[PDB]
Amino acid sequence: GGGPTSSEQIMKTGALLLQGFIQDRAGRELALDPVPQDASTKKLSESLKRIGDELDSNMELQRMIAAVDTDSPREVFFRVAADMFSDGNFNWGRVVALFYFASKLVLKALSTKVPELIRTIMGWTLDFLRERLLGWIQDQGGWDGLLSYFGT
Amino acid sequence: GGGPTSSEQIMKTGALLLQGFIQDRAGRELALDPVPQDASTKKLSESLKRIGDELDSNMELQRMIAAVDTDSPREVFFRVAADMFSDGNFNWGRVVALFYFASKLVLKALSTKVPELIRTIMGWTLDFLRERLLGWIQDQGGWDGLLSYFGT
Amino acid sequence: SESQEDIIRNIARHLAQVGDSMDR
Amino acid sequence: SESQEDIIRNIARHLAQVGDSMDR
Repeated sequence: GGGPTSSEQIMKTGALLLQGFIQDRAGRELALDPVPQDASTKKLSESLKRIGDELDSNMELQRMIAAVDTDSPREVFFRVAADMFSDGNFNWGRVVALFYFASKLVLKALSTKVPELIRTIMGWTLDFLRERLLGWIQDQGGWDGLLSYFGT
Repeated sequence: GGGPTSSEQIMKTGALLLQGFIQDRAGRELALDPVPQDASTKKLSESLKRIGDELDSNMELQRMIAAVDTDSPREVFFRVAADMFSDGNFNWGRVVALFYFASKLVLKALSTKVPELIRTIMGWTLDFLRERLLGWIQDQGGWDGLLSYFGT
Repeated sequence: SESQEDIIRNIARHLAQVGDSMDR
Repeated sequence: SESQEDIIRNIARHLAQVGDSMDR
């Protein structure tokens, strides 16, 4: 047992809202199993989503966020988190802003991962092509033969 | 020097088409620097794109592709590649299909990476929240306080 | 596993078939 | 580096400011 004021309920609900929120923004195929939740928690998810949408239309923020280097993203996360709350104040807007920042690190890490995956997979593909297909492709007179094949 | 039939031109153009093609499909924020190319190579890119689009509307294929497990994606790539060309035949359509398969492994790897990133970043965020913000959140009577804050 | 081997052969045959058909 | 430290403080102050303003 334990009401909304218990540390357990706070961590539990906190996990749900944050995951709901990050998954939501990271969807904008291969999608994610949405986070099942109650009526009040949906109402909260809904509102977080709106605040996040409004943050996305803040061009200053998006500029600086894209500007920052996420080679060591954990360092960045903790440095920003600490700086945000260092003046000893707390309010709901900063908590929301923190959640927003977390979702942006996800996207940012994802962005650096994409060209890595591509290069790796291209490596396999071009290795296969060179050792198995090159002979046949030369027989066509190179990729100019694919032009003919498409009609162009 | 070396015309379209040279192994050098075949590997070089091959790299360009494949990268162009994979990047194209992986875009459907944080986008990718497009691959600069000549008129003939653009014509080729254009056509590959169309064939890929037509492959995406092949529900059989998409079903099986999503069905396959990419724990060891290199193994999968080479097993499929070998099987596709094992009857000793070659044509342009299989080469296109191979490229298509490569782009799908990219998306598939990306999909498994997303929930990993999210969990990691949520770990940092919930660690910060529990040690730095929990006290204040309890003072609000838990997340029910965020409801009040949003007006609900 | 043994069924994954089946799904893989499947994907291959299908890709090969789609590629043979991209002609006409 | 030294400029990245600046971008990070910046992001923080901005996030804190946006959060202070989400009230009214």
